[PDB]
Amino acid sequence: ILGGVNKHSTSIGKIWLTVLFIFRIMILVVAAKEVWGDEQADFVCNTLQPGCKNVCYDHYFPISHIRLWALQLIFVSTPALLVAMHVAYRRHEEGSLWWTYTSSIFFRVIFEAAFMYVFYVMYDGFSMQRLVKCNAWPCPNTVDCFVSRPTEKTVFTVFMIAVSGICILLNVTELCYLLIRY
Amino acid sequence: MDWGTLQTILGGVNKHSTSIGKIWLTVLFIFRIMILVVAAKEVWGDEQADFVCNTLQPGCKNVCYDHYFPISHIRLWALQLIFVSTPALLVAMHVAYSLWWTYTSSIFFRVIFEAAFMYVFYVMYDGFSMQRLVKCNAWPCPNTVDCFVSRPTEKTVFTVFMIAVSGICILLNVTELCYLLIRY
Repeated sequence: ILGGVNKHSTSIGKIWLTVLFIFRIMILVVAAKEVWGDEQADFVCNTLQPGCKNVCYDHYFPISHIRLWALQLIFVSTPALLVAMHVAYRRHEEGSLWWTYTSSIFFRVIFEAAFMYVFYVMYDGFSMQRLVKCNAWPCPNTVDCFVSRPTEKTVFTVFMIAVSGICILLNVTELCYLLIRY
Repeated sequence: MDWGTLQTILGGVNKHSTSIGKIWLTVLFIFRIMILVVAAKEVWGDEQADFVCNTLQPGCKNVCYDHYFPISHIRLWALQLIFVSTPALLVAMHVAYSLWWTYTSSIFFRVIFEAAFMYVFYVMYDGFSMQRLVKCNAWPCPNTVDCFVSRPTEKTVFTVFMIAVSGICILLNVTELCYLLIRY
């Protein structure tokens, strides 16, 4: 599958963009996915009120980090895989394939940028906190809850953000490398 | 979870397809499978393990969970994917065994199954949003008991994501039915 999608790309596009992509999948799969294994099993709150743990966890983690990265990988992997099927049919029966290529890299720079924005606005930066204060119903006045493995989750969050930020620059520079060609 | 030769099956069905059916229907179908497999199937991992009810009555948790979740979301989507994938696979084997009627009827079922399953989601779960609190009063529970769902917000995100994709697959199938209809 990788060999099929590796073709039809420029020097940076054929090599650097596709090694960074497979780089993120390995980090997500073999290492990170079991850091978040017990995100709720080890959430601890200092209270006796039933149901306070369920609402406090759900209020502070509306969607887990590893499932934002899983969604992001799918969205940026689809425009490239869709090009391979689309052009083959059009050839099975310059400007034509030029449009279907400059547009594909235009979607990837959007999906990467959009997902990075969601991380910042939803989680208030890129560092996770040891202690969260929660006051949603049915919890009494204010409750202290403690996160599981805050330090190890920061390391992978920073690592994933930096790699995605590089992929934006690689996509941008290939556009300019192609734009000045006219 | 793992594929042995699953690329070959989708590769074989990739050929022998029309303009829209070859790409967009096949892309959106492999889209839903990935969401169901790699991401969603562990949001629902502890649906009953983290159900919490505010009572001391033995058995109240079992009957209150079963009353509000007669069938889980991830197993409604699993059944839906099987039903809409069978007319396509059946045609491939039946042809490899008048092709107009086999193809046209195949997509007509696909519309019916997707519309039917979306209807079940709405009526049985009362919209596409999941609540933090459920009030239950079935026997043996006393007068009325508060119970709390696990991860209501994340289950709402994937519900909206799956419904939206299914709605697009309906429009793609409908417009294909028009092109074949015009061809007469």
